[PDB]
Amino acid sequence: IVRPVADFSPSLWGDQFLSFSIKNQVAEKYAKEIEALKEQTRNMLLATGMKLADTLNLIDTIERLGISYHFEKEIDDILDQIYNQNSNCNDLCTSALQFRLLRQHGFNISPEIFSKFQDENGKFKESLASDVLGLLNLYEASHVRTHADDILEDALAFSTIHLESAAPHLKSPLREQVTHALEQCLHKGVPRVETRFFISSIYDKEQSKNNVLLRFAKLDFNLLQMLHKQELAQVSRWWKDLDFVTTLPYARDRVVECYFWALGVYFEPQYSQARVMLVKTISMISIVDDTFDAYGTVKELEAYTDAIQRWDINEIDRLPDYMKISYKAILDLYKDYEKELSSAGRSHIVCHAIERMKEVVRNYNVESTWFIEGYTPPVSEYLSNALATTTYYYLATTSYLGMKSATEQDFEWLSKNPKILEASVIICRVIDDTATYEVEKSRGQIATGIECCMRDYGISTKEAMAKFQNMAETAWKDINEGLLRPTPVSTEFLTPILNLARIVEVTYIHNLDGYTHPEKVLKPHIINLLVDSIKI
Ligand SMILES: O=S(=O)(O)C[C@@H](O)CN1CCOCC1
Ligand SMILES: [Mg+2]
Ligand SMILES: [Mg+2]
Repeated sequence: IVRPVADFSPSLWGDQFLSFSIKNQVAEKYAKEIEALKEQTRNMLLATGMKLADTLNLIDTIERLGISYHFEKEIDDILDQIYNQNSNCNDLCTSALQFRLLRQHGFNISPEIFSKFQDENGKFKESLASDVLGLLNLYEASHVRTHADDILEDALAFSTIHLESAAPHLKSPLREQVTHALEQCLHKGVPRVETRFFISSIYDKEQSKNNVLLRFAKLDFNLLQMLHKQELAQVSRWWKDLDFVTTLPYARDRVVECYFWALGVYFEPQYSQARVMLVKTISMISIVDDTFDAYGTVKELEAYTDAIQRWDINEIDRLPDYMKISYKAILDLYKDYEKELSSAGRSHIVCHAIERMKEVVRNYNVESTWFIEGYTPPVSEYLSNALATTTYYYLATTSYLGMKSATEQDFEWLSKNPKILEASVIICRVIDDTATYEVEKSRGQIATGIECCMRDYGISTKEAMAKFQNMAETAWKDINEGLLRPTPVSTEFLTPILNLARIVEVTYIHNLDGYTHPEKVLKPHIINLLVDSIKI
């Protein structure tokens, strides 16, 4: 058997993450000061007699600074009061911010708040084009709409054209904030990534910045970063002790990038165990993906797929040696998970992720069959297989394993493929298909998403790309609607699904596969989040 020649770029990180020794004196010093700053900030939030605009701006700043996870109760209380008081009497910047913050927190505020800013036709009043702060907040708000918000249909185009026009003449850091927002809106960004940018490039440079908030944000970011580096060290050692870099050299070596993905799903300290479990799964399924895509023969992949369905160490002998390596590692990893969850009495929940993994692998094998047979399915059939091969049903399920509050009912809800999950999966599918269409076409993949779309509807590549873009827009509206109260499960179990969608947007920004080629996009994020501390 002649295997195809390897082509993936090596890990660009070497061993620079393998050993991190926390400075406990510095960590304890940061924690002690943060306790004081946290209380000062709580008192700011609880201050009586604040105007609506000031209250919304304070909450917005605390959220962008990445320290709002300390104040979930306080912020919820305040937004709930604002939601139920229904003050519709403010300028564009306050109205748009009010709308965004409430919707992001699940409060279903009416989009009629924008009617006063529009003419008879429902188009935004062009007289608003000289209000830059209003336009910026309208821009950010436009990204949180649902299918019930067609009154905002014009908001993105309107805010964008006039922000672009205004930008070159704006003072700093407002200019940089506007320019950044046009590249990456807040709602669809990865939270730590946007937080790092906001602290260092914007708030640190604001003449009017609150010094207590800025110091709090910097110390908290850097303290959490120490935990993340410990986790990544622990994960780097685990990966090193598996040595797939040598024994499975056909596979993408990307455990740092996998860690960045897990960090995007949740960054908070209470999700430490969850992050570490999640990154191990992402790493391991990536090995399997490359095994199906770029090494295994038809016959091997069949045996591998069946072995995964039976999930039994007895089955290793049916596999070639190189497949024995990944197969044992997979079984062992899930045994690791079981032991890791044993003292909490949550071992039994591991079966949910295992069943999702089997699903991914069945559909990997279908994809391989289609490729060999030269089959181009209709779009409906394509999606019935290719949605699971995003791994996103699987990763969302995995994200719950380490979450201490996840119950059987939460897994049961997820198992039914709820709308918000389906939407996140679709976003991953269509954005990846758009970014990778050309290269996969070159590699002979006749069953690529765009190709299936072209043949099915009888339309150009351009038109198919556009249809896929529409599917993504529909899915984002479904995600936003999925966050609205009453939620079917606690919001805590929705945010990982939202964040998986965000990771798609961030990783394939500018229509490129950032996981396979991390140099352009992921490398700067990894450096900013996991290498460089924020200077104080
Ligand atoms: O080819 S897709 O299925 O469109 C995208 C997936 O390959 C992404 N991997 C990267 C690492 O996490 C698991 C999935
Ligand atoms: Mg693949
Ligand atoms: Mg692909």
